[PDB]
Amino acid sequence: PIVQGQMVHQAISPATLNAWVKVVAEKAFSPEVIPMFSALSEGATPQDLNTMLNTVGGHQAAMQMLKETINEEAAEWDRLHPVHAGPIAPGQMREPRGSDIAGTTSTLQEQIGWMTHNPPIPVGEIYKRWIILGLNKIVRMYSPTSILDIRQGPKEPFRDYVDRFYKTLRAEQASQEVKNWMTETLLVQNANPDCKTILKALGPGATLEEMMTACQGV
Amino acid sequence: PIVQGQMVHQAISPATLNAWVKVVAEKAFSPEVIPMFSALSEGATPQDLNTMLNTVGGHQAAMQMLKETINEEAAEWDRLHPVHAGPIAPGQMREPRGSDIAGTTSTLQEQIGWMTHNPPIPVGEIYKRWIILGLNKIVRMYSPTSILDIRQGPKEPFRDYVDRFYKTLRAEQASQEVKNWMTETLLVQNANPDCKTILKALGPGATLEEMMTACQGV
Amino acid sequence: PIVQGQMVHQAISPATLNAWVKVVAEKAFSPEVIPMFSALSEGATPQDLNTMLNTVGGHQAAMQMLKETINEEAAEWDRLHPVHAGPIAPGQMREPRGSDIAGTTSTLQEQIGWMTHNPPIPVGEIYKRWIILGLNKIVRMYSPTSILDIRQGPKEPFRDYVDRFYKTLRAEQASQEVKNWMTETLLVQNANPDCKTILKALGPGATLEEMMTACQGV
Amino acid sequence: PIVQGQMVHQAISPATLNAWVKVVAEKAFSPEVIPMFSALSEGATPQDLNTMLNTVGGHQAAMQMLKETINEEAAEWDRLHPVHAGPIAPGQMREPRGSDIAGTTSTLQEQIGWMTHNPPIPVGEIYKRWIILGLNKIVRMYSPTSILDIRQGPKEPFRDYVDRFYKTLRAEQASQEVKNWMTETLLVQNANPDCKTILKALGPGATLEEMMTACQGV
Amino acid sequence: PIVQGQMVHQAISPATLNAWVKVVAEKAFSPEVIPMFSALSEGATPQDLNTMLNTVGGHQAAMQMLKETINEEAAEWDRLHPVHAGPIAPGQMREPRGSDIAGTTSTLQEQIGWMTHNPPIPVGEIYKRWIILGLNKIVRMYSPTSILDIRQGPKEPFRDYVDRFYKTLRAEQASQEVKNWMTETLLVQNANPDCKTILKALGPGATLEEMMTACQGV
Amino acid sequence: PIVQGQMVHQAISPATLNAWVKVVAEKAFSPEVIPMFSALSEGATPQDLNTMLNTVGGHQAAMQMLKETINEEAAEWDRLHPVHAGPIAPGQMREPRGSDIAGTTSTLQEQIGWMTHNPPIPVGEIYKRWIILGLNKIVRMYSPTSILDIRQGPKEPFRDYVDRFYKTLRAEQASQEVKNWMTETLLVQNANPDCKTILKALGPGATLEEMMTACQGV
Ligand SMILES: [Cl-]
Ligand SMILES: [Cl-]
Ligand SMILES: [Cl-]
Ligand SMILES: [Cl-]
Ligand SMILES: [Cl-]
Ligand SMILES: [Cl-]
Ligand SMILES: [Cl-]
Ligand SMILES: [Cl-]
Ligand SMILES: [Cl-]
Ligand SMILES: [Cl-]
Ligand SMILES: [Cl-]
Ligand SMILES: [Cl-]
Ligand SMILES: [Cl-]
Ligand SMILES: [Cl-]
Ligand SMILES: [Cl-]
Ligand SMILES: [Cl-]
Ligand SMILES: [Cl-]
Ligand SMILES: [Cl-]
Ligand SMILES: [Cl-]
Ligand SMILES: [Cl-]
Ligand SMILES: [Cl-]
Ligand SMILES: [Cl-]
Ligand SMILES: [Cl-]
Ligand SMILES: [Cl-]
Ligand SMILES: [Cl-]
Ligand SMILES: [Cl-]
Ligand SMILES: [Cl-]
Ligand SMILES: [Cl-]
Ligand SMILES: [Cl-]
Ligand SMILES: [Cl-]
Ligand SMILES: [Cl-]
Ligand SMILES: [Cl-]
Ligand SMILES: [Cl-]
Ligand SMILES: [Cl-]
Ligand SMILES: [Cl-]
Ligand SMILES: [Cl-]
Ligand SMILES: [Cl-]
Ligand SMILES: [Cl-]
Ligand SMILES: [Cl-]
Ligand SMILES: [Cl-]
Ligand SMILES: [Cl-]
Ligand SMILES: [Cl-]
Repeated sequence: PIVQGQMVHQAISPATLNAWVKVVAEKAFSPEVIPMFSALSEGATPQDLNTMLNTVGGHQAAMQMLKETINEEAAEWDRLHPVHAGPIAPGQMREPRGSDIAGTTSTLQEQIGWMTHNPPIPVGEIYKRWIILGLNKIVRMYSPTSILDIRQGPKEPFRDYVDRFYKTLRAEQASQEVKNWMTETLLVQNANPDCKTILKALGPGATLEEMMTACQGV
Repeated sequence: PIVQGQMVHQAISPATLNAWVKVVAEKAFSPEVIPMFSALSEGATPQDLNTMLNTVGGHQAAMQMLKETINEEAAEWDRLHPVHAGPIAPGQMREPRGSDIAGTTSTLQEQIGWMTHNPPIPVGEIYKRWIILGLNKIVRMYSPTSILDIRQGPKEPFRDYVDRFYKTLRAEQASQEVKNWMTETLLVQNANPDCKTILKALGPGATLEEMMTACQGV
Repeated sequence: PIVQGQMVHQAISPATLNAWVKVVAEKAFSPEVIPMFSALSEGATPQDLNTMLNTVGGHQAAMQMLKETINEEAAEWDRLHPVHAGPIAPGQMREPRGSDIAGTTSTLQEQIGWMTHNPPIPVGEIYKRWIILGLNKIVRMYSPTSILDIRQGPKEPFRDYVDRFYKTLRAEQASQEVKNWMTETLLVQNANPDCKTILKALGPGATLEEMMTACQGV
Repeated sequence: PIVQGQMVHQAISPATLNAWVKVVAEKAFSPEVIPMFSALSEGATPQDLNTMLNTVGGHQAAMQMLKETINEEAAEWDRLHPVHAGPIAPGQMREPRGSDIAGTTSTLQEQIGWMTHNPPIPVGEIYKRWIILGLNKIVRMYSPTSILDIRQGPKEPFRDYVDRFYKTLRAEQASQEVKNWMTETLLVQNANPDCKTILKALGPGATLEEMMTACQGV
Repeated sequence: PIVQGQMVHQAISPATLNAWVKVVAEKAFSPEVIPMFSALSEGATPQDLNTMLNTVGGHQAAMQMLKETINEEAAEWDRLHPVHAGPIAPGQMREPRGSDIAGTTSTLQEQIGWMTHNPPIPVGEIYKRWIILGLNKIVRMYSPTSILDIRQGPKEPFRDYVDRFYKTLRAEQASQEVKNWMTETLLVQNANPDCKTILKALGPGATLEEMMTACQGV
Repeated sequence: PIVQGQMVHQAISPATLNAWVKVVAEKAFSPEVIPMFSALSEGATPQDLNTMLNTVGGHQAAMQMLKETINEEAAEWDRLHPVHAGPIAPGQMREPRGSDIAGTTSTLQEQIGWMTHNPPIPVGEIYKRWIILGLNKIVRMYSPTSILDIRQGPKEPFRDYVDRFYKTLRAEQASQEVKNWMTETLLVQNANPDCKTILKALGPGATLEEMMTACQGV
């Protein structure tokens, strides 16, 4: 990663590596893996990001899908940033291609140069953007449950049902307004009859705290 | 977090991440989780705080309630800080909205800029304030016991009873004067008959050390 | 904690937090917990000290007694340092109250300002003084044994007896001269008959090394 | 490793050493070992690289093959960089031989001098290049499976088959275009009859996400 | 500990504390504990040394003997450094007493001042000297074996016998010349008959490598 | 260890100590222990080296042989560097003796002074040289196998045989040309009949990769 105020390079730490390998080995592609990844790659160069992706053993289907997604994003970047012919001037550096952002056709020195330029070309945050896009696709694809099948059991405490519901919902990754609708309709629509009666008596604009309060002892 | 005297940014450490994930996995929403959180987020940007909140897998009902609370606090902040139209002057930066404090509509650079300004706009401590507010609500809601039901057993050592009583009391989170009353009335009112007689003989203005001393061998 | 020679602030480390939580969970209130605490809070602000105290889950009776002790010390400090009315001058800062030293009515910036002033107002070491006072009271109260009941067994090696004796003695926390008397009288007075005869033959001014040497093979 | 902007030397850390020893002891020569190695040797001198290679106990056949490969690369470097006779001028340093890059005939000071020169002679990245070349040969040789023998089972979920296929493929280390052909032909050619029919119905230019989607419930 | 070239103070680290507590809990008073202690207290102030000594729970007999030894050394220091009456001059600091070196009557600031003075008064290394003296006494006293009782078994490999012999010898802590004599006489004098014959045939001035070589297959 | 470009002293770290103690406790005197030692003592003073050697509990026969070797090297150094009488000039420091390099008759300040002088007297790397010499002698002496007794089993895969062969060879520590001969003759001479026939058919100048390839399926 790159960390008076001058930005300087730093090798990826063994604690970062062990934490990334560990969370991938433990939690596969549960949603919380994506912020953890984002947490462990703060300020990372494309080289660091490729380092974390390549240290993943197994799950090579998902890693291959991630490669496909990264290639699509690189191709779109190339389409929106046509390269200019000519000798790079002294005091300047070439503008990056899609593969330069992905770290496969650029050196570490070129990445450092882009990231510390005035103004900065943040190839690290762009690449991380693409990676997180692909990770979202994988987390969505590998989710075992659908939000339409989360129904509260006849004896299931309301808290556990809400836990399952919002876990699945987080895996869905639909737009914010769509999730507003799902919370607005399915959560009460799929509760068990007693709690469902109580929640109907609560009212349309009910917060989650009020709903969980109403069905506590129930 | 942000840490000559000039304040500088720093990526959240793997030891911080592992400690937060670990304490959430172990202790759920026991009261001591809240200072631990506050301990691990010292000087955190809103990005760091969102990082710790998002790495929590499971307990998605509580995380959703936390989202609701944060939204209420953001709306109140917007109501008390009406935004001003106009171009941001060179040498200044825009004043944050509620969602800018919550880190969802502001960059890391804008957060750093607010936090290191003269005078400082401490969006990190404000956001942490809101988060801790929501965490207090969750700890209160998930507490299994009520302070009115803590009664000393006929053979229960006074120390264990006081432990249960003040644990539950800490979970209650009532105002200071209300807790003064609960200590003033319930603790002796709910002791077992022998210890209760001794404590009555102690006197109204008895400290906890005196009370535990009086019922030691008893 | 606060650490060219200029003193600068630092967030409490996850290794410090985990070590404190761990030693409290393991050893409860054995005497060695108090230096360990003092070890982990070197240069701590009142905020850091409150952080370590608040992360303790359970033992809420002892934590409540600690709160009482801290309140007494704060009240005495207020009685010996009467506050002065008037506007704080530019280039100065208000003198702290008892609750400001305890960190409950002062900001982190005010604590830093007092601790780095010329001359320094060491609110951190004062607060730690009060805390260690209360911890000593708790360690004394929770000790299971009394120094008058430590008697060497008929077959008990002298080393084990001395270990028990000085462990209990350390828990007693009596004044230095009182402990001089206890070592002077009880240790030989409570030895088993054979070792007791040998130690009587040693002489009044016998060191511990000589005494343990004399009853080795015995 | 070597890490204002001035590059400075640093001893290899115990966390790096323990991580390298650990991953070699655990994963032998699975492909992911090579990026991990590259991760733990960022900015390493030839001395650091030899340190990591020499700490490997066992697998001495592979370590010997690695020695052979490094010797070949050193001999080629010597053939392409003929040495020049004459006294090294004040303000200059000798140009390295193959064995100087491999760290066996050069001091740590000479390596530091080459790596921090203007312009730099990056003996560390050259040596790491050779080492990774040999590691690739070993990973290829020790792979238990061939890509032509990966066939989907009659009841095997398509995800598991793709996992095995791309794992083996990663071990193959063939050129990019050859792997394009293998993905293009073998993956569907070796699927089970039902999934194979579906994938044939998908079309020639099918991405992995589409293929795995089509054979999900199947 | 105290660590441009200016010496600066530093709080004792949790890794140091945990390592010291761990080695004391594991190895009691085996000889290797003393260098480990010396290793973990490099550059320590008397406050740090007292911190490590006080964190030891149990073994209070040995800790009490250590207190006695430290008191003797402090009294001797006071006898050889008579204090001078008079006001301490501006730009100077008082000369330390024995108890000031032991850290019980001196502040951390006074210790820092002595240790960083020109010329330095190294109270930390003096105190560590006294402590290591007492630790040597304890290791000597608690050793279970005597060097005169180490005899090679009739079937015991010579290597194991030499291991026991030099372990016990290290616990003896006799002067260098005395240990020269013990190696010179006892080692062969106490070997088993066959090895003893071989070693007699070796010659008087035999090194340990030659002796262990001669009785290898034997 | 000693680490703008100015070299500065540093206390040996608890992670270094724990790693050294751990690897000695685990692997005894396998060859890989020697580079690990060299890894953990990078830039070490003689004090640090003596610290690591002294923390080894047990194996006191080997530690005693190491002492003998270090004494021989010190005596040779004294024979080749005769000391000069006279007062050390202001701005200079005395030239070290053999025992000064071994750290037993020199202070830490004198070692630091030699190591940071212009030009440098590298007592740390000299002492480490002697230590590694003695460690090589011990690893050679304690090796359980001889290279002439490594014979491939009738059903033993060629890879395992080569592993045993080069492990033993590494323990032999013969000169480079001698090991060239051992690889040249014994490896094929001691293979099992079938593999031996294949390797004979390969040719005299066969690399290890070719040999292991030829006897793979065999
Ligand atoms: Cl994995
Ligand atoms: Cl999965
Ligand atoms: Cl890779
Ligand atoms: Cl851009
Ligand atoms: Cl952009
Ligand atoms: Cl579910
Ligand atoms: Cl419920
Ligand atoms: Cl969780
Ligand atoms: Cl819970
Ligand atoms: Cl998230
Ligand atoms: Cl404000
Ligand atoms: Cl505010
Ligand atoms: Cl309870
Ligand atoms: Cl009790
Ligand atoms: Cl606890
Ligand atoms: Cl307790
Ligand atoms: Cl709290
Ligand atoms: Cl004061
Ligand atoms: Cl004061
Ligand atoms: Cl007892
Ligand atoms: Cl005894
Ligand atoms: Cl291994
Ligand atoms: Cl293998
Ligand atoms: Cl080696
Ligand atoms: Cl070059
Ligand atoms: Cl090159
Ligand atoms: Cl397979
Ligand atoms: Cl599937
Ligand atoms: Cl202990
Ligand atoms: Cl013991
Ligand atoms: Cl103490
Ligand atoms: Cl002195
Ligand atoms: Cl002195
Ligand atoms: Cl023995
Ligand atoms: Cl033997
Ligand atoms: Cl050992
Ligand atoms: Cl061994
Ligand atoms: Cl020693
Ligand atoms: Cl020299
Ligand atoms: Cl030399
Ligand atoms: Cl073997
Ligand atoms: Cl094979």
